[PDB]
Amino acid sequence: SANNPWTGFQIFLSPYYANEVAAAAKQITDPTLSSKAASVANIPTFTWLDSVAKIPDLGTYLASASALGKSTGTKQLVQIVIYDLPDRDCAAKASNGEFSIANNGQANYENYIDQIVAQIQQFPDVRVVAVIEPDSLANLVTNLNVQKCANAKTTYLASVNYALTNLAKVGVYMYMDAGHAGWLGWPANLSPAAQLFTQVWQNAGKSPFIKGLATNVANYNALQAASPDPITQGNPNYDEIHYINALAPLLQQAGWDATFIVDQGRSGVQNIRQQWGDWCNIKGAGFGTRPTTNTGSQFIDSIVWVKPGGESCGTSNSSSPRYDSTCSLPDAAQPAPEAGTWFQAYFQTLVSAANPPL
Ligand SMILES: *[C@@H]1O[C@H](CO)[C@@H](O[C@@H]2O[C@H](CO)[C@@H](O[C@H]3O[C@H](CO)[C@@H](O)[C@H](O)[C@@H]3O)[C@H](O)[C@H]2NC(C)=O)[C@H](O)[C@H]1NC(C)=O
Ligand SMILES: OC[C@H]1O[C@@H](O[C@H]2[C@H](O)[C@@H](O)[C@H](O)O[C@@H]2CO)[C@H](O)[C@@H](O)[C@@H]1O
Ligand SMILES: OC[C@H]1O[C@@H](O)[C@H](O)[C@@H](O)[C@@H]1O
Repeated sequence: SANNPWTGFQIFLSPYYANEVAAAAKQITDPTLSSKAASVANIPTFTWLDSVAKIPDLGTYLASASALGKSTGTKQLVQIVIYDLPDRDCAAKASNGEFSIANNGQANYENYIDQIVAQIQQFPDVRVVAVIEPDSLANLVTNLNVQKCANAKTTYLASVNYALTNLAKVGVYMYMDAGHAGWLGWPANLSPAAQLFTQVWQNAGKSPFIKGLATNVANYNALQAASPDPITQGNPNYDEIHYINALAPLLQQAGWDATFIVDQGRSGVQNIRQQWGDWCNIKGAGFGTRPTTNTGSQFIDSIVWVKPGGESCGTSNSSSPRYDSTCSLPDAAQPAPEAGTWFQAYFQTLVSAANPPL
């Protein structure tokens, strides 16, 4: 649309991902590969506010971005993920979320939002783009027969509404997570998804700051594939562009001129999954298309790197309390460390298999 959040702004690079990458690159032995790995710290990515413990980090990024903009004559933009719902990841075998519905989880989540808003409010010369709650609303389209999801539904909707309503008050541009082509892009899922997202947008007052939806977050789908990945058989929407081209008109019909962002951070290598639903640490993944507003789609504001490649999606250790068995499938790189922690061998392959090359 007319207002693409990224136009006219310089993205603030994550110093934390930058710190992870710098430490990772010096351990890569081939000198040509190590220098390519180091350059990954210059590629814009999203900061995951996966716990209240991450909020102080957010505050430093806003203030730093503000100072960098003044030092360079630029307007700065900070990219974040809101990812702390109570009973988070309701359909997963295991979740790392710190809040539970049964222990005032919604109230604790709303205080988490309040703390984030209180940071953002202090730095009005820094633009913020937020992805809202990966692995939440999508579960409420297709996974209502999972008891935890049925039991989480009202809390997910209330908590996401609180996030949208209150982040809008400080001018945050927001994209609700909307799964990916293999999740909500099945033709039969497009209408229930649109109905849910539209109800969410309406409950939050149709704020213009609610730009639309984020897709492929932490996944591996192509934006545009010349040949469908065999995992996609039965779904004519075999890539993200097909999914977005199908869903967007349903949102527009409701009066929401929605736009989209698409994660491509681990999409450089296609045809690496046995089944489409295999999501954990998929072996052989490569860094994908670099972030850009040159998307070639009327509906897509930016290609982005939301999931930071190299941070594990979960342990393959079946004895860990956080073990998700998806992370031990044959197509999951193993052994793998606990979710969020650095997975050095995975990062090195992401670098080696990057497409376009680094
Ligand atoms: C795979 O899963 C296990 C994690 O649940 C882990 O085994 C456990 O590792 C911890 C850390 O060594 C041990 O807990 C220790 O905690 C205190 C430290 O303050 C020590 O004083 C205790 O002696 C205790 O050892 C657990 O005992 C241990 N549990 C078992 C059954 O072995 C494995 O290490 C994990 N393996 C990998 C590769 O990740
Ligand atoms: O896309 C990353 C995201 O996947 C989640 O699992 C989805 C999966 O993407 C989808 O293909 C399948 O159809 O449904 C599952 C949920 O049942 C996963 O739970 C997340 O941890 C992950 O971030
Ligand atoms: O989105 C960020 C923008 O929000 C506006 O309210 C501020 O006045 C601008 O300085 C800032 O660049």
